[PDB]
Amino acid sequence: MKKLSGGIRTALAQYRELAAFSQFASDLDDATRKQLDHGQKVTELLKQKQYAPMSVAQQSLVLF
Amino acid sequence: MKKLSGGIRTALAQYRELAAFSQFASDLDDATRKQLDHGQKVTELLKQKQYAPMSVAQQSLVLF
Amino acid sequence: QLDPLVVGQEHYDTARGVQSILQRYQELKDIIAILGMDELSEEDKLVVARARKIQRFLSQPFFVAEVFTGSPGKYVSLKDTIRGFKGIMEGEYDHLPEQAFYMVGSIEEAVEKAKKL
Amino acid sequence: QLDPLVVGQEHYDTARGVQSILQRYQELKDIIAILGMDELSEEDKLVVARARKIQRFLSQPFFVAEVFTGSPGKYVSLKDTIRGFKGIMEGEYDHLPEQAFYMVGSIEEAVEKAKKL
Amino acid sequence: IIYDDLSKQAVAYRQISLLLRRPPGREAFPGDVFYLHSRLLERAARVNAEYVEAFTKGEVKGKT
Amino acid sequence: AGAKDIRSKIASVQNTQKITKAMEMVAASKMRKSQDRMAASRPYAETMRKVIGHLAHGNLEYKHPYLEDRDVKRVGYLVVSTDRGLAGGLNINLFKKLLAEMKTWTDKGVQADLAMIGSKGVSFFNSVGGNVVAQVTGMGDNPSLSELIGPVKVMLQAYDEGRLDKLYIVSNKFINTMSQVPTISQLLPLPASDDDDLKHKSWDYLYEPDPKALLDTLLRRYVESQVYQGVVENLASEQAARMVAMKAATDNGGSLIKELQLVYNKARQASITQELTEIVSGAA
Amino acid sequence: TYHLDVVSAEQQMFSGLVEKIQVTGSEGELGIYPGHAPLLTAIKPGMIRIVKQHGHEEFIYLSGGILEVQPGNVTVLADTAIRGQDLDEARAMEAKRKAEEHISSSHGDVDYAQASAELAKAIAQLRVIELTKKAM
Repeated sequence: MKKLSGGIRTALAQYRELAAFSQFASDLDDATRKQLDHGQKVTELLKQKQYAPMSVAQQSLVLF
Repeated sequence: MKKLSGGIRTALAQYRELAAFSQFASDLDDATRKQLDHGQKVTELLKQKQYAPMSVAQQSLVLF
Repeated sequence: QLDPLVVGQEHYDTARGVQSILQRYQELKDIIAILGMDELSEEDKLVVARARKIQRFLSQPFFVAEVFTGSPGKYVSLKDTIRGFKGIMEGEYDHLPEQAFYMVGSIEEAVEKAKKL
Repeated sequence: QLDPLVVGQEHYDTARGVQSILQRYQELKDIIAILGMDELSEEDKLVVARARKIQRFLSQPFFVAEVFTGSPGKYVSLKDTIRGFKGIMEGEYDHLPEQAFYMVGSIEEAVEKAKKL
Repeated sequence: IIYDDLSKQAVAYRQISLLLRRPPGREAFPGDVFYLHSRLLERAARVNAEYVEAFTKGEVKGKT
Repeated sequence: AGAKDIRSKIASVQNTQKITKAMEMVAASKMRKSQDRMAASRPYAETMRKVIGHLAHGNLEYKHPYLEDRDVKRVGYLVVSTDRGLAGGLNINLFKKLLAEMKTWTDKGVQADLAMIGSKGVSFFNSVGGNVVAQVTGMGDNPSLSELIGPVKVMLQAYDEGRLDKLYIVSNKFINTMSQVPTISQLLPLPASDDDDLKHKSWDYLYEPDPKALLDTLLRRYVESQVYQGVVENLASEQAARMVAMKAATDNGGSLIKELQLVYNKARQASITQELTEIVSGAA
Repeated sequence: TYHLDVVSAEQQMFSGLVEKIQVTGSEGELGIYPGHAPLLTAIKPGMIRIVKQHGHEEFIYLSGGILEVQPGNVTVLADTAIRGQDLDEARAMEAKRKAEEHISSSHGDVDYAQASAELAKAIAQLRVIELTKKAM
């Protein structure tokens, strides 16, 4: 988990400030288009149902 | 008065909802510009001098 | 209690759809104010008209308020509520005027009121 | 004592117009502070200019404050001040600079000080 | 261990304190509200193998 | 007052600072796109001006009206303005310069006529009472030559109809990202180019049908091209000015957060003190 | 081969080397081979044929323009819309009507229209300058 996840946290902080910038900006540079469209996938991946915990194998596979 | 005052609440309510734009009023559209300039007139209408009270006929006439 | 496991997916999806349409109309209000309405897409003008209808339809005449306005009250069952909102959000009633939905109680009384307007 | 029935309609009306201008100027200070003075409507810049001129003209040199500033004192009569403020408000001194009004007596001394910058 | 609300323990301590007349402090919480949570959460610790062996009088030796 | 109202106000000023930072970045990208669309305009006007030079001052010359002066009885101005605010002083410097020169000309007793590009100038010169004879508005950041044909057609028609004696374009010049300057420059009658007739003898054209008919359309297309270039430069200048103005506004908001926080801290302390004293001094 | 440009007031449309081109000149069909003597003509709206070197025929649609041929170069100054006293006059009459009856179109910038409104709402009734004792 330390290996597969060291990047996630800063990626999401920066994605969540960028996605704020984007409300006022259409006409986005494609290099930041990539960043928004990736951050959005990963944000969608981390939401989870209430009483369904995951073993570290199932989390590491998904994060991979 | 109950019949006629019912339109003043709405005039001033839409005005309070649009009042934030008064300082950029030049850029506004003519659709909302008319509401913004109607609220100001019905506000200027409610001003009144001291010791000069109005009978209900005069108030109804002006609010009409 | 507003989650699917208790209210069923029908009620839950209707509620979240209504909240989403109203939340979008909040966004579009401030473009309508500046650019005027004709700068909206053909779809966005549709969100606007449906959000305004949905926003009228949430009002209702109470039996105890009759003393204030003389209008008779209406009691609306939950089936009628879900059916009416779910119809409005699907374009079933795109041909009625907005005021047809104001203080109208049940959805079947909106079609009656549209004939008289 | 500030009633039309006590000071007359013209004194009262001048005072109320001065309060109105200075208040409208207070309301603009936050937008002026954030966005700068160039975003103002073309007539709000005029309100700001007349408000600052009125703020200056409210100043006066006292006879007891000679020790502090050297400049000699002035005595201004009421007839002579409502005239000056009515003038500044009606726009008939818009061509003078602000500093022409700071620490003078009646309005004539401002019209003079402008010659000497 | 999960303390469901240490927020509603601070409130209960404030109650049971003011009723003993003890002088309050910032936001009317008692003087030592910091000490209340401090001496609680400082029991959550990892304890090395010699403390375990000494406390348990030698019955457990390898563990932490 | 009271710590809560000030904390709300601080929240709203932080939000304002976010918004103006976003607008700065948006204008900073649109500026590069605008100054690219500006560079794509040069070739057409440059080669058409070389052709006009050949037909005008080469080994032969023609008596076309647009090329030689006459008595100035009235002047036309083509005014370019932004369609959007928050650009700072851009529009007003220009309008003041224009008003000064229009005053000069009206002192000599010659009227002036205005054709407007952009809605800000339209509203301004309506409120000031100038003579606006034609207009186009709402181009935004998609200026197109097909929409400029109207007003320049009006002004050219009125020129060759003898009702104008000189024609100007007033617009900003995107000198550098930190500096733009309003310029009023003449485009009729045609400015004397830095060109020499000596080079012309090398060759001449086979005119089809004949040069007198071609030169007319060349000059009309050239004037249109220059009005278009002025519009695109004014647009790039608008983007740059909005960028720098939003920079200034974001710094002004940041420097105000730090005043509101002093106020907030003072009110926080005052409320703690008052409350704790009202408790301890009520006991016993 | 020779070097051809097709350009407009707004944007370029072609650049590169060519063998021949065929153009429906204003006074008649016309075709340019290398070394063609200097020439200058208007052209009618319609297609023009480029044959790029190696013989790759191409078509471009021009709404009009002017053709200039030189010793080495040739350049086509296209224009972006059909031109003529018939249509330019309608454009001009509309440009007058909109100044006589003060018709202002909205710009298209939805991004600016949103940011401006959020800024107007955030900056409203802020009263900050009464609160911090900033003299002003």
